[PDB]
Amino acid sequence: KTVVVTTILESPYVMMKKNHEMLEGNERYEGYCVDLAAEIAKHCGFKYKLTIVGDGKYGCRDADTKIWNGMVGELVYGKADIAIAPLTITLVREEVIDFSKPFMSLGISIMIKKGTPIESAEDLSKQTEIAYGTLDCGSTKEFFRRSKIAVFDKMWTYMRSAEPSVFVRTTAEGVARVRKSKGKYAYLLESTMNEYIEQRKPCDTMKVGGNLDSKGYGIATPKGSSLGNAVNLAVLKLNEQGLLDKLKNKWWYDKGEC
Amino acid sequence: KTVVVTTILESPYVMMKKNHEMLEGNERYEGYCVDLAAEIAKHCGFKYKLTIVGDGKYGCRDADTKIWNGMVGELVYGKADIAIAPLTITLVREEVIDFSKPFMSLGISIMIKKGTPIESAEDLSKQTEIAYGTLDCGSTKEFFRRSKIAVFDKMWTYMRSAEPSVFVRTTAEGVARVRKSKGKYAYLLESTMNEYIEQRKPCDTMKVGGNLDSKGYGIATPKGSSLGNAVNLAVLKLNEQGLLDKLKNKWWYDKGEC
Ligand SMILES: C=C(C)[C@H]1CN[C@H](C(=O)O)[C@H]1CC(=O)O
Ligand SMILES: C=C(C)[C@H]1CN[C@H](C(=O)O)[C@H]1CC(=O)O
Ligand SMILES: [Zn+2]
Ligand SMILES: [Zn+2]
Ligand SMILES: [Zn+2]
Ligand SMILES: [Zn+2]
Repeated sequence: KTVVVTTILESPYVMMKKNHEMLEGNERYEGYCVDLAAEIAKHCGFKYKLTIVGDGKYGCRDADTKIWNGMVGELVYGKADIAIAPLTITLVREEVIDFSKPFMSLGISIMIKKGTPIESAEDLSKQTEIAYGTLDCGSTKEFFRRSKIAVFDKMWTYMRSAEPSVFVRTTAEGVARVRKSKGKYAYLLESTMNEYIEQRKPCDTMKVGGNLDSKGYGIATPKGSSLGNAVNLAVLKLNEQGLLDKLKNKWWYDKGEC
Repeated sequence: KTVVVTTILESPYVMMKKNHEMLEGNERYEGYCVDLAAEIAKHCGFKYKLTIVGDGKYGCRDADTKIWNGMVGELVYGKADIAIAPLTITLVREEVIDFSKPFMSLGISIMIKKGTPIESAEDLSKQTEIAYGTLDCGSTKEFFRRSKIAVFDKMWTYMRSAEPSVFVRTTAEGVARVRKSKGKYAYLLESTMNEYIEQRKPCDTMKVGGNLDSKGYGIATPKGSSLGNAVNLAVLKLNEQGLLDKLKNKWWYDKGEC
């Protein structure tokens, strides 16, 4: 049985190869998660097909219908066998899908245009001149909506009611708004993407302050799927043999532009 | 049924309170893991007894008999229900017991006596006037034995053969040895422990370099135990509410002596 893998286009995790239109199947793609997928499959002994998630989303649960969208949904509704992506391990997801132990550590972080007078979340919350927001339908937004810590709740209260919207649809959309906003927009996003963008031309953004929380990405499978045990052991083996650090270097730093 | 918890005396995870001899049961102890346990029991709704592991070990498998010792053994052989301790999630353990998602991140790091001329593992591996070692029967020693990375493999050869032994039975033993070696012993240990000790009188040690690897501590239960699911969901909730972060501030930095 060819394992159906859901994933999403997000640099440097999964990206289209330059000559993708001349290539077929799995060969169309490259990146951290493409390399990780090849290694998981070889170590667990399965054949697989990478498929980009149809709605371009990670997965949130619609309040009204309570239907799950994105990669989480593809797993919940039986459309995919496994998701290999920068999918954040969270409580509400773990209630509907299974995760491996994390293959990468991260935290929510602040991205500014260089020179923006902000050094922390506390700084953002006590001022109004510089706008700030997060991605829609992700763990970052849910972290702010749920948090009971004063600084973060105060930030949430601001963001939910800010007009125009401070929320963006895609990482690229948030980074353009930082760049294009002359220092008047700050972007809350995971440290891993922040670090990657900081190493890319035009070299005008930077991560400031410490991370706001601490969590991980995991490989997800449908609840009670039998693939989960093998996949979990593989991730731990690969971490032990240093493959995950090798890959992070390859995709983030070995070719940093800054 | 009262849940039996195996743990181990290791600062600042589990320590006897100054007035323990006046106190009874779970009240004799305090620390990060003591607070963590009360939180897990509360959210999973259970009553528990904290018991210090008889042999004072975390857990490794005897090569001849294949028998597991320490906290891992207590779980495997049916003597405890759960382990709450700085127990490293590793491949070999995950084969015989279950772990929650990590409640704390860490890496292998180098502890030196302030002033020692060492900046990295490379630096250790390329000289021999400074001795260095690790704890017996833990995940750090196994890391160096199993490591196919040139530098880490190189150190392993030196360490296994060295005489006298560069290995230690306890964290305290390693730390003392550093402190009295007048700079000619460096100790390889987990970053969490390193950081804690750095903030304690007589403030003569420091962590140097970045971490050699990235891993996590997890709460362990016997394979296929029912407690596993709730405990896991409980670790994610606590992390999400910032409690794990509050606890680490409480126990590492809030009362630092340096
Ligand atoms: C890039 C997308 C929106 C994903 C990536 N990890 C989080 C997800 O697993 O929800 C999202 C990041 C964001 O929430 O800051
Ligand atoms: C302090 C003890 C021996 C433990 C704690 N974590 C690892 C354990 O879970 O194996 C060990 C540290 C390391 O081996 O340096
Ligand atoms: Zn294209
Ligand atoms: Zn391999
Ligand atoms: Zn006593
Ligand atoms: Zn609580």
